[PDB]
Amino acid sequence: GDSDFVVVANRLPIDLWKRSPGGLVTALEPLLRRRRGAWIGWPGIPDSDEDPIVDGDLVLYPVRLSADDVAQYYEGFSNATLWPLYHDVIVKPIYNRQWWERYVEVNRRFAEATSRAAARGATVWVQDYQLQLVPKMLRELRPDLTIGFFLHIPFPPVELFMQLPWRTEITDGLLGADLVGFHLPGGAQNFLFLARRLVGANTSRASVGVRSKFGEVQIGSRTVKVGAFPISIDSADLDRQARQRSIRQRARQIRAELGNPRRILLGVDRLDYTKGIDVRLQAFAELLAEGRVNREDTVFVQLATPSRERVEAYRLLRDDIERQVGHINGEYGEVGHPVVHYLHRPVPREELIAFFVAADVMLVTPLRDGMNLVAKEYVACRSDLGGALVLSEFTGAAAELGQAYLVNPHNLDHVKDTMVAALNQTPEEGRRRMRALRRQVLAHDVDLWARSFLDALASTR
Amino acid sequence: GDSDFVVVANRLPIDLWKRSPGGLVTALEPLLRRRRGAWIGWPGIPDSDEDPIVDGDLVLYPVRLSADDVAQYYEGFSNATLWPLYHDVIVKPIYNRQWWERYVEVNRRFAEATSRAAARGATVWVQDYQLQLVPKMLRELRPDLTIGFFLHIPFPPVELFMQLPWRTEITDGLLGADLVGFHLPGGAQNFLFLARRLVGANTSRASVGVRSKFGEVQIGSRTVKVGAFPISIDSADLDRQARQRSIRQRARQIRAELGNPRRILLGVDRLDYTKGIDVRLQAFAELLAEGRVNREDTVFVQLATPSRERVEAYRLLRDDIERQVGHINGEYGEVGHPVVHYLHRPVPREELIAFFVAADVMLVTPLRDGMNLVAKEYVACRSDLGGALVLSEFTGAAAELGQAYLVNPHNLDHVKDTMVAALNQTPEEGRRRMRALRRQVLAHDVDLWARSFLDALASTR
Amino acid sequence: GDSDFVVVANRLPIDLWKRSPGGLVTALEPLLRRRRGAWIGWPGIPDSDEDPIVDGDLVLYPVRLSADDVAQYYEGFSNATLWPLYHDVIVKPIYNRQWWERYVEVNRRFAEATSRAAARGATVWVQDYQLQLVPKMLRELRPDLTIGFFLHIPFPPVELFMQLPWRTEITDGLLGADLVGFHLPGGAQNFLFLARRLVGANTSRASVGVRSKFGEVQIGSRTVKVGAFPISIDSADLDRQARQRSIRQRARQIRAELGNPRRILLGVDRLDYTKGIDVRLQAFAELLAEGRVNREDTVFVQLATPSRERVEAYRLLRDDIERQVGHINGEYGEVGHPVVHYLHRPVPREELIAFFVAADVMLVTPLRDGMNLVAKEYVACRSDLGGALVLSEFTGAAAELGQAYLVNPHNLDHVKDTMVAALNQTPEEGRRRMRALRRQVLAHDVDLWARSFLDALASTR
Amino acid sequence: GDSDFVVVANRLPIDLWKRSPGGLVTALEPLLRRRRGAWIGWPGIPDSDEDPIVDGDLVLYPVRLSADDVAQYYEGFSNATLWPLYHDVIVKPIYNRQWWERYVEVNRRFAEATSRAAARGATVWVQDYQLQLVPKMLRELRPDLTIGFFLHIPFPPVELFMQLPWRTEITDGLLGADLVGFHLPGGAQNFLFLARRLVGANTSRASVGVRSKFGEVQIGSRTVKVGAFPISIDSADLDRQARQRSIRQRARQIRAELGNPRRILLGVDRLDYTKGIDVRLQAFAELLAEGRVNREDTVFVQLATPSRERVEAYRLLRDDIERQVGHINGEYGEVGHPVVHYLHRPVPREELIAFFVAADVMLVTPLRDGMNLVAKEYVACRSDLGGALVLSEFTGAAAELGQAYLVNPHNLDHVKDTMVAALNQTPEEGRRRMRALRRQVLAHDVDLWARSFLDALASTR
Ligand SMILES: OC[C@H]1O[C@H](O[C@H]2O[C@H](CO)[C@@H](O)[C@H](O)[C@H]2O)[C@H](O)[C@@H](O)[C@@H]1O
Ligand SMILES: OC[C@H]1O[C@H](O[C@H]2O[C@H](CO)[C@@H](O)[C@H](O)[C@H]2O)[C@H](O)[C@@H](O)[C@@H]1O
Ligand SMILES: OC[C@H]1O[C@H](O[C@H]2O[C@H](CO)[C@@H](O)[C@H](O)[C@H]2O)[C@H](O)[C@@H](O)[C@@H]1O
Ligand SMILES: OC[C@H]1O[C@H](O[C@H]2O[C@H](CO)[C@@H](O)[C@H](O)[C@H]2O)[C@H](O)[C@@H](O)[C@@H]1O
Repeated sequence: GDSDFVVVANRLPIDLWKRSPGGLVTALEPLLRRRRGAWIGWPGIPDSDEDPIVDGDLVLYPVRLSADDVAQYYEGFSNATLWPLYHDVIVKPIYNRQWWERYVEVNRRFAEATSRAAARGATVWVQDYQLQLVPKMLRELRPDLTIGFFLHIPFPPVELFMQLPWRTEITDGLLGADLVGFHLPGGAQNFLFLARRLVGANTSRASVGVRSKFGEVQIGSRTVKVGAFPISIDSADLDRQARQRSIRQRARQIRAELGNPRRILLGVDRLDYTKGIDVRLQAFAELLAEGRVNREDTVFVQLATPSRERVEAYRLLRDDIERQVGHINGEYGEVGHPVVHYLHRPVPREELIAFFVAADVMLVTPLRDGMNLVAKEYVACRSDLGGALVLSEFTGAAAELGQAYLVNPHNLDHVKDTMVAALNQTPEEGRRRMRALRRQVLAHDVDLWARSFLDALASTR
Repeated sequence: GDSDFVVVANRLPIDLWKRSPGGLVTALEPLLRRRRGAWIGWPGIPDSDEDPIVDGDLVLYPVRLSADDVAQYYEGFSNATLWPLYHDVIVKPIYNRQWWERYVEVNRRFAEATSRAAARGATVWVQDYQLQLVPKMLRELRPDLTIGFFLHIPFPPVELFMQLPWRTEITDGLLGADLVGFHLPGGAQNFLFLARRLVGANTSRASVGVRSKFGEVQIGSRTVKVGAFPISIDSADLDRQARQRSIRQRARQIRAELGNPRRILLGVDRLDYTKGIDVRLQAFAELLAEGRVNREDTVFVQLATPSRERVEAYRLLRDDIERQVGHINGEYGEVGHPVVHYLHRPVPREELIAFFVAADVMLVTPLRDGMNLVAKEYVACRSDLGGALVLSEFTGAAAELGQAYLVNPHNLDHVKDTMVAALNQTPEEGRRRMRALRRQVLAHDVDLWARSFLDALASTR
Repeated sequence: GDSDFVVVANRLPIDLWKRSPGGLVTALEPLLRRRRGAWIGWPGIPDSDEDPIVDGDLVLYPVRLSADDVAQYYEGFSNATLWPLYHDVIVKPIYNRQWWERYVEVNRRFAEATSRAAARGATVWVQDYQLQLVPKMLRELRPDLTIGFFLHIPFPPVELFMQLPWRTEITDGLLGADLVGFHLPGGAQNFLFLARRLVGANTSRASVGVRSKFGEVQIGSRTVKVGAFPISIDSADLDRQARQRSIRQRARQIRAELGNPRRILLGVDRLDYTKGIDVRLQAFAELLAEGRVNREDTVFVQLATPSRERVEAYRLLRDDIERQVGHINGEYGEVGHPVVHYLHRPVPREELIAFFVAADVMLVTPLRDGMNLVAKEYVACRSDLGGALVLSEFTGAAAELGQAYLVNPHNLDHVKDTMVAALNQTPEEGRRRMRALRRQVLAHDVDLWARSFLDALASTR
Repeated sequence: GDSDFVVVANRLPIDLWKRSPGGLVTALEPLLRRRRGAWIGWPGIPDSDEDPIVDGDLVLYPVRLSADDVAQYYEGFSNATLWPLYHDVIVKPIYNRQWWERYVEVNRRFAEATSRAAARGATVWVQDYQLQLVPKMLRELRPDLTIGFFLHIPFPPVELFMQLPWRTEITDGLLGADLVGFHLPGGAQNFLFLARRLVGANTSRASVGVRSKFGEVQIGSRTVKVGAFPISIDSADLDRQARQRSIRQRARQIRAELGNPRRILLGVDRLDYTKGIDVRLQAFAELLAEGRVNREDTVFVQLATPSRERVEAYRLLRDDIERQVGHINGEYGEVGHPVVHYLHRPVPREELIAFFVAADVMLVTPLRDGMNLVAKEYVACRSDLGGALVLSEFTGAAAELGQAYLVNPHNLDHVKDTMVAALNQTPEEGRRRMRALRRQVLAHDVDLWARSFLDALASTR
């Protein structure tokens, strides 16, 4: 093809069609302004054409997937095998050979579409866990390409990874890249150890740095670079948006509609068993039972975005969370005044920002999360320096946001102590923490992340 | 003893101590004003004395029960064997011989306490399913006594009753009475058939009337009278109470606190699997899904009084209902505005009356209920002629309250159609129904009921 | 059509094709020898033709049903609504309007096929719970016909029947017959009461006799006869078959293959929650635990024929029973010697007869069963007068087989006592019981049953 | 005290009393023959004395534990927190603060008993996961002691270990030792990484060898040695025992009692969710379904020893396995001939050896296991060179027994392929493998293991 920079991701960067706002596709804009750029992905509709679509800024290459393809490659292998395994088997992975076979077939199709788009010697950046076979497949089709891969979810310890019957194929798949990146040094180090243990490759032994001190894996005549690049957001843009009059007005209206509580706790997540929503609710219930939170002036809002309804584990999770909600309100609410407000629906971005602005305590308590950008978004929104972030240690974000109230979500006693502390912090202490968190997040944005990864990738040439 | 009229019931008519208001004990007041009256029952505290307590109006005879006695006789045999069996095995009865043995032992203890209190030739009125052995035991101890028994819960069909391993002992127990009463002719007729089938007694074959046309069972030289006496409330007293300024003010405040909805649906029940609370919630959810109820101006309040927490079936039921609540609000509510308000706690009587006055639609949808006085209380409160009663056919109340919106709770399509009809009735049609229901309930009160039963019992002399 | 006697049943009397042996179709042979006979039913294959098939003896009229028809009318309405409801709601019936609508549509199709076959003034005999609408539909199409209906499963008490949202339609459906028959007087009496309560018809009030003393329901100008006709088997034929050399040789071989136990208990059932298989296993386990049965010389064989695998309740039941089997053997067996042998597969008739001949104790312990012919078959096979029948009271068979060891399956203590008694009976006492049971079963066979029903039906002319 | 060599373990090496045979206590005999030896442990009876008991060979120091102590420290913290966590969270660990507090209290009690027994400068060897706090506690009480600790179960990856709310306390506890040993280099390397990540200690970075190339952790002025020492059995003694006439006679009798099958598969385990018993049964069922194993001449014997009945996860596991057993026999067995024989009971050692000798295929398929000595015992018993070992990769044993048929138990397709391969191996290939496995196991016995650990520990002086 005629593109010298190519992104490969499970989905095209569109909404159903118009270009989706923000995200990676926006972070890359000033590179696409000087490159012949392409994006390979599934357009989100079954059995579409694979005819290229010019976006002026980008050229989009659609990948044809049937509904059955999506069921077995995506909702099957990706979300019911890889997702739970990589997130510390919070639920039991399902090992299914037909899912594997479709995952291979679909990965090859992405590889073919990439080659079609990629000019000679082009730079290719493959995204995330659905496409781990693509780098090797692409190198075999197109040895002229420079190939980067970034994993957005955690890379699990070897003891868990080894469960995968296709462990070697996945590892070889990733080793097809010139650069393999993870959010955290821990993931990079697991990958190095896996390369030694499973594949028998020679690797570097030193600790892996942050955006520096890269590891290496020797594969025959070529070297694979391994690095840690923690993703972030467009901090400045969110900071700006959150100051808008209409957002501030909505935040005040939210508090009014909640009956003007003294304190609002907020959870914002896709409904996933990795997110520790159940832990927040358990902690809140026990605090109310113990009289350590005031049921008359404190309210918890949980906004759950529907996710993966076709996967049974998610339906069961929804059932447990919805039981907790009903239970806590039945026990501690009053007619016309719940202590927990729970919504299971998509939420417009501007409404979410208004909730960040209204919330006195942000509860981000995943059991395991690659990064978690909701924590960083809350921080970027609080230019008033109000609020408080309660953050699980088991997120990538916890490595950068040390000034937050950090918790081990498995330590329920300390989660409860911490929620009380966040709710009752002095104004000055709250400001001190938020000021420090904002300094970090404003300085370490998605632009820094993307430039760091691409600089590392370019250096493999 | 020195009492010529004696009531026998599982509990003494007290709150923990002071005399409990209303109820049977108040209905009997003008008889106790001309009788030497006694009440036999458990005082609600473990291992108490059995020393008589003069209430001036009554003499109370406490029955000593240990916590283990209560666990096996009451929460065991009474509530986990008899209760589910008599209510059409909505949950599976547990047949446990140790529970049976304690039930016999405790029933004998009540019989002994009764004899202690009862003067020669005294009239005795035994209450309800916990004490079905007492009449026979008492007749053996005291053949001089006139003995009535009234069952407050349904009497099941023979096909289900026969499951009970101690079916014959229970039947003989009831046949010790001079008069056996039920709310409905159906129960009386089941009892007659059971007497023929199981005990081989000669009985009458005709239909049993309401407070008339009594059946009979011949037991050797004596005859057992069998009748239907549908219980009611002190209709006039509730009518009066509901007109009080403070009640009306509270009802307005309730509507204000709910955000001034156009329509309020109300459920008021002890949390029991017989009450069909799950059906109301399912119907409401599907109506919202179908857009047939307006989620912006219609709200459902369910007040569940905690019941029998030590019984596993009740804990599981609570879990399912609380899930439904959380689910429906997550799907159709807004932050600061649920469509379902659910409270799991005891509610003061005056607060309940205020809710009756506020509610546009009363949802009384049991799967099976002896009478259900909540339906009649709602009617007695609506002297403004507003409101609407949606009532399950499977209640004793449905035989008298035919002007209500009657439903088969198993027919979910018709339950949904009926809720829409009740919510959207014309003012005139609503008034027509409520006027007719009030005529019935005001005329057929607890006084009429108690006099009818005691007249029938006296006639056995 | 040209048939003056017509049977209507869910399935044609064939195996897939050849005529199925025994059963109703064989009982009717000497009537078909003097009649122009027809049989209407589904041939058991989806979307077949409805072209008549001459069997010389009979003419078969196939009813076309699609796989979807079978799923909603048969496995849906018939087996997941009616079956559990009529058997005392051992599992919760599912009320589904789409199932109902298909049940109506399919019943009409059977009615149309019947009319096609039936000559003018012909006699029609409709079979069982799948076809309860056919009599009314047929009378409307063909008022010239004489119509009988026999229900092979129990008819439930009114309190349970009334749950059915289409209760009135089913009742009207049955009332289309000139004769409605049940195995037992109890079913007939429930039907009479239902006719009065639900339909408001005038009925007889007397007890219903066995093959006599019929009840009646007045429907406008015509009368519906109601009777009890307990089904049986071809007793003489089974008695004869069980004496065959090869059967006796197989029975000895069975005992040899079980390691020559002193005592064999046997269960033979379709795998259904009505059959009380779980109760047998629980009783056997507790007897072994208590050392009241000798684990070294006593063995229990349970032969479960697979049934209704597409219905979830049956899959769950299979799971529980299979757990019990594994558990009991793990606890009381030895390697090479289980105490329970369990087979989940169809069993050839001649193999079943050999098991009847080998078994010292026959365990027939349904929670609820219309008749249960397995009990009568065991009796007919034991012309050696050996063996012992343990029989649930909750079967139609218990009304005729009073000399068996009768048990209330809910009374587990007595089930256990009874199994010990049967296992250890003296030879003389065993013979006394078996001799008496055989006198009853040899005299009251399927021929007597069929003649009695047809005589009653003919008398409605 | 007066002992210069002291073993510390959860239980005293006795049966209830007499000295228990074999095991660690026998491996140490020639050291105790030249040492003043002591053993500290719970005698297995509640609230005993702590008076020392001379065994001539050893002095036993009993630790007093109440039944409540055992419930919270052992069945609670040890078996419901640590056990599932360290075995890759196959079931969800329970984090309970009261269990933790009792675990600390009990560990201190063991430490106090050790100090009481230990002479000045004595060598102390603490055993296993129940006693991980003891080394630090002991060093604080008795800085004069040389302290070794060996973990017999796996040491989990840091991502899982970090869940533990008392992660730091456990790690500090282990760091109190002069030598920390694990079966495998992987465990040692996890420990080193944990020491760096959690405790911030300086450690060695190199790979850890087998009984060599030790790691180190610097703790202030002292160094902690870290090593891998894979445990084994008394190979020669078992080899000798398995040749006994009575054992060989019993093995032949076992095959006779199974109906002389051509092939016997054997599983021998404590009933634990770590052991992968469910996987064996699933594989066997699918092979039978596929006709790849002959149901007429192949039989699977599973001997499950009862374990931890007071822990709910184990009761649920028992239920699932027992269901599988019942199911497979119901589907593929014949009356008098199951395809699966399952026993849930303790088995005498001599009976187990006879089963090893009889078994054609040994199925050792844990999901995760520290070592698994059953695999090595089978090998030591087969001096006839018959048999075949199917072994999970996820055992310590798989690192030494590479000549076995190794399987990933999560790869069910390959487990099935492998069982077929083992069942149908040529005699020569079977012998080749068994000969090689025996060379390893005969050379690497419990004596080599114990000497290696004690040499390493002595070198810390
Ligand atoms: O499953 C697709 C998900 O991808 C994103 O989340 C992952 O990537 C983020 C950015 O690197 C991380 O913050 C996060 O921890 C990862 O799980 C996306 O944000 C999610 O909405 C998607 O569900
Ligand atoms: O279990 C005790 C219950 O007794 C009452 O309810 C029964 O008696 C009422 C009056 O006859 C009926 O209306 C009702 O249908 C019966 O269940 C009491 O009202 C309940 O609160 C108690 O739970
Ligand atoms: O569901 C069809 C079943 O019909 C028969 O069983 C019923 O009819 C028998 C004869 O009247 C009774 O003995 C029995 O109690 C009824 O359930 C048939 O025998 C069964 O195999 C069928 O499952
Ligand atoms: O829970 C106590 C268990 O300890 C032993 O098992 C562990 O130690 C063995 C020897 O090091 C290993 O083979 C094994 O993998 C470990 O789990 C003992 O053998 C078990 O019976 C005990 O359950």
